[PDB]
Amino acid sequence: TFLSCSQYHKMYRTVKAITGRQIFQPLHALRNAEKVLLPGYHPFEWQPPLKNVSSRTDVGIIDGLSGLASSVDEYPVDTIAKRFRYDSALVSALMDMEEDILEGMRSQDLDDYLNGPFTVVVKESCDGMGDVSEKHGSGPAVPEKAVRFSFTVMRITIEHGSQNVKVFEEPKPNSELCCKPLCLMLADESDHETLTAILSPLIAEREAMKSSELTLEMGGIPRTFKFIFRGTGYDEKLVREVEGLEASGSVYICTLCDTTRLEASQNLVFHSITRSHAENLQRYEVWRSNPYHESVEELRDRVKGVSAKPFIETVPSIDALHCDIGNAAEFYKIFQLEIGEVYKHPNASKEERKRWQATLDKHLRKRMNLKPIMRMNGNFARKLMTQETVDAVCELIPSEERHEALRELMDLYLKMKPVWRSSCPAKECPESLCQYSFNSQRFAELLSTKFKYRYEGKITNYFHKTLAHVPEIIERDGSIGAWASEGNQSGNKLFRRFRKMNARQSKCYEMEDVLKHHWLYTSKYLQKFMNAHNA
Amino acid sequence: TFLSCSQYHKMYRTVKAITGRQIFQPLHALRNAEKVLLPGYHPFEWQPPLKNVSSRTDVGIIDGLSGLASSVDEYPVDTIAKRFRYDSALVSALMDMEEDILEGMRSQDLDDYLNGPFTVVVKESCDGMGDVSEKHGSGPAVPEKAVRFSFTVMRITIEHGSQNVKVFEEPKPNSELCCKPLCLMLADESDHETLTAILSPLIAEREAMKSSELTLEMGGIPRTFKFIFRGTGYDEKLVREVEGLEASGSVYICTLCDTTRLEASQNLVFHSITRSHAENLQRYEVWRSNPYHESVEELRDRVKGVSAKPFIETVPSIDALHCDIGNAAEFYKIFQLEIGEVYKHPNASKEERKRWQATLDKHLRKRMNLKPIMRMNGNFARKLMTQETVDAVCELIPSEERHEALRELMDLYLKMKPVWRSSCPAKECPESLCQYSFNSQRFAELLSTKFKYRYEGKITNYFHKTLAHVPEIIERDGSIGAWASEGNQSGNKLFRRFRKMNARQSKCYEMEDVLKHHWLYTSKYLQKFMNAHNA
DNA sequence: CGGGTTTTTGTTAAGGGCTGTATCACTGTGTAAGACAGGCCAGATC
DNA sequence: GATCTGGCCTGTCTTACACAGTGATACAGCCCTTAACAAAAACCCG
DNA sequence: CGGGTTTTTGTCTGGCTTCACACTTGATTTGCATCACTGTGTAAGACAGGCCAGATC
DNA sequence: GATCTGGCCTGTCTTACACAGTGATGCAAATCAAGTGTGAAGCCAGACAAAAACCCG
Ligand SMILES: [Ca+2]
Ligand SMILES: [Ca+2]
Ligand SMILES: [Ca+2]
Ligand SMILES: [Ca+2]
Ligand SMILES: [Zn+2]
Ligand SMILES: [Zn+2]
Repeated sequence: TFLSCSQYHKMYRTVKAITGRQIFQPLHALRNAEKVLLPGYHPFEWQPPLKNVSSRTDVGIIDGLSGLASSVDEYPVDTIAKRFRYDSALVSALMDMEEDILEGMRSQDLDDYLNGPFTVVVKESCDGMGDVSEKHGSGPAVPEKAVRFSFTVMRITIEHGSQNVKVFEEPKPNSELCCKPLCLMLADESDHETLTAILSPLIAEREAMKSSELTLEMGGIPRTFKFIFRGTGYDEKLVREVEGLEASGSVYICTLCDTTRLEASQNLVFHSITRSHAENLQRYEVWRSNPYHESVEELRDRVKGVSAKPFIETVPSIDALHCDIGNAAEFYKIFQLEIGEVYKHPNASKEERKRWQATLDKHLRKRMNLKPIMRMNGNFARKLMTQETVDAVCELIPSEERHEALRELMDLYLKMKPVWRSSCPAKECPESLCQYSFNSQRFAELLSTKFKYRYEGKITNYFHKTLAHVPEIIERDGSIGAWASEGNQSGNKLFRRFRKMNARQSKCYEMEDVLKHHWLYTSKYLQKFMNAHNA
Repeated sequence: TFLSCSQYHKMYRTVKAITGRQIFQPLHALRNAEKVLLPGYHPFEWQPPLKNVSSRTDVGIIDGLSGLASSVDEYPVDTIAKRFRYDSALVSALMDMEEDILEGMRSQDLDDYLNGPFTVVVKESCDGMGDVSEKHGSGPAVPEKAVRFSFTVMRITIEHGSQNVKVFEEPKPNSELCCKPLCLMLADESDHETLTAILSPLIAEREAMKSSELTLEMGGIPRTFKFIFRGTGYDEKLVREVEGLEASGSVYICTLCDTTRLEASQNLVFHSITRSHAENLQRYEVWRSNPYHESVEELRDRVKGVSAKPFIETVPSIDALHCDIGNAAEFYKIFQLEIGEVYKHPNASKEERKRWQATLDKHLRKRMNLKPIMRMNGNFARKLMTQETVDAVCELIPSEERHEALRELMDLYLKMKPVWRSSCPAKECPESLCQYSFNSQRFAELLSTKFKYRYEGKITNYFHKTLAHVPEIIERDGSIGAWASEGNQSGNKLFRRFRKMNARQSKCYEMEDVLKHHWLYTSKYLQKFMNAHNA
């Protein structure tokens, strides 16, 4: 309930004074009871020991700069960052769901006196949250950004007998309160130097603890764990910045295959995900050495766009949220243009377009109760992509050809959305799952012909993604929308709320408190209570 | 505790689910007990019936605009305003403190079943609190102001037998929890037209209920109330504007007497109070009519600087908060002046001055660690009026005579301050009061002799108020601290809080809700619970 | 009113774990009108 | 054209406009053992 | 391993309490669901035409 | 002088960067208002007699 400290004291003391009894507990008896949910309280043993990692088990908050020498003689740094160690945070994530994993193995008809080598499957995400300042006193504010690195326990399993049996899955994967924060900093997502400085220790630990066994007593017997990390919450901009690729508006578009933007337009859907991470490392090495002595052009053509040392590891996937939003904006543009009726007469001035936009806005508002926006909301997208909107727009297009065109377009888009939309299309919507190939293919066919006036050259990349990489990702990784960033993006409001109402205003502790509160919020043994009214 | 209407529901359902038996009441049963405290719930009748005031007893939150016709053909008015009536607010303010007045009646050895002609003393106040907006869209350069008109009950007195008795007195008058709001609006405090248009009905009701009696049952049997209204919580700018004088830069300074600065600076302290409200009004009349057929330059002098129609009967008296802050900044500037020792070499330019300021601020931050601030706050003002800091600056400054000429002046100021800083100095410091004559005339003589290089012409206003009036205003009214605006001012913060934790986002309920919550907060039948742990 | 019951009352003392307020370090900014006073001056008038 | 101004331009000086709220830390009471000596309003038959 | 020796059991009839279980039909609290409303144009970066200033022939 | 070209300059298009939370109204479903006559249950009153952890063998 985002209460402060003094407020809680007021409520407690007055309840006690009135009703005689003592329902709520005092403060010190609350600190001494939260010290059991932050990291670095439990005992744990790595084996074999972790290279380059300390062995102590008393590591709570630690400084994000990781001991970066900051004097007037070196590269100036002026950021703030706080973080948990990876291993301690991970063991706390485990000891905050001991009860759930026990209930799981019980329901699955197993023995609780079992300490088989469970395998965890984690999801990692990192999205900037710029413009989180506010005016202090009475005046303006300064545009300072921020970045938060966080993960999510997603699927715990165990190989009993001969096959693996699933013991725990997340109910709502990309929810607002099951992405647990791990590090946060007041930096920018493009200040590559500072970003790498802060995220180098975390990636070092994440690589180190990938060939070991963690041991800790899990309610009685001691139990062992392996790990499998799958970084997916990265949006297109990040995944295109860190992993090594060039900027966003390149000629090489898809971060999974390697085809020129033009070449995507000729052949739409027959490609194959062909971009690992070690491949990016060796390609950057080729770019650096240049063993064949080619000019910059032929070189960049050979290495397929990569021109920087891949700094992090990231699996190739589709950020469902931004993908849907981009498709929606794409359809908005095609509606504007179709009001333009430019397929007959092209290349108008940059006033007819403004007129088309304004009349489209007024019309759709007065017919569907939709106020005009530019920064498109996901809600705005869901409200726009409705067959009713197509029917309301079709009056402003003269001919039946455009009628049937827009009709078929929206119909196929809504027959393809559920596949990459649901959280497990393997069972929840298998019909579109088995139709998706033919569906997307005919969609592409009528997109090339009926609209060649627009998609004859440049085709925006998200279309290529939605068209030629969704079936393979499905077959590879089960769900799609499960591994999305929306599980994190919603945390921005929590960040701002905490920073406003729970902090100490020192720019140094001022992140310890925010991170601690976020961790506490996102626990599970602490929500099993707030969900009590479900008897 | 500034909870919401849904967070409270969270707390309620979780407590009820955990401990079985409910400990917090539901929401509907909270609102049904909310109604019994908002104004407009009880019967009450006037004797004689108030002319121009309705007779109903079920008026809640009335639109402040007072049915102001706002059609494009008329004056464009766009502010928002909400209010109570005045009687329906006084009634509730009395009937919540029913128990606290009956207890006083008991303690003062009086037959409980008494229904004498009670008399209430009500202090009225008003002060603009601009810069309330927020750049929710992250776009700066958009200000907005607000105004709150509020009152306070301060003494309830009955005339038993031969004399009167203090059935009730206020513990801490100028605090933020015993000043009740009455109306509020979104308009610049100097937008004279809108201000009058909104505040006229209140003065109508106030002048109506000044020659009547309110009959109302008070704990069983009925009792009769009559009122007295003293308007005192007005800063300098308001009392200068609404009472109809020339602005603060005038040659005429004192809102209580009629003397020009170039005359009070010579006749130091022998004045009185001779500027009432009816005198002010008839003087505006003789201005407007101009019966003597005399030019403007001497007419202005004849009417002692009145040039507008005053529309609020307000009693004149020195404020406390702003007076102390003014004196503080005043002798801070005299410190900065004494750095340059300009008495020896005069007429320096405006760069030596900035250097003097920088030196003073740095020396003070090194010695007494007084932070640097542009807009002085009462905390700073108290921090700077110390013998320690004047001794530090005295050790910075070169010469010696300045040591006497500043330290003795400062200790005179400190010997003077409490008789007005206090809250009931009629008996708390009944010695400094009787010495105030000497204690102030010595200040006067020394400012006239060892500092006449500044105070030969222009003397600031507050240094005239403190000098000439307070030893008479004490005998006139009583306290000088209790009749101050510290209370309402402190309330300002609360506004913003409620505004973005309790509001329905309609710009027409965003003031209903704020007013209602502020009312509930500032009750007394509620704080009687939050003070349980004490008793 | 009172000596001795009638059921109690400090109290005051030797040290120790639990509670409940009082601090502690630490941050938010240079304005916006209005009145009066000289100084400069650029056309007014003899 | 000299000598005047009132018109304008600066050019200061006055009053307003935020420091109170956050988590952590630090002390002061405040119950807990016996224990005896004194102390104590309340009241009966004296 | 065992018999006999403890902390603690099955039931003996019976007399004095609380508690519920019915079925009675409306007068109420309590729990969710829903309602109207209220935030602004990018900001870096890749690529392509087209002038045109200035090199060449 | 004629002609190609590299550099500058716009101009276009790609990914990005904020809307859930506020009080209130309104149905809809459990809950109680006093009703009464019966279980029915329990409290065990020491006593008499057997069930499972422990000294003497
Ligand atoms: Ca992003
Ligand atoms: Ca984002
Ligand atoms: Ca003011
Ligand atoms: Ca104020
Ligand atoms: Zn691709
Ligand atoms: Zn005066």
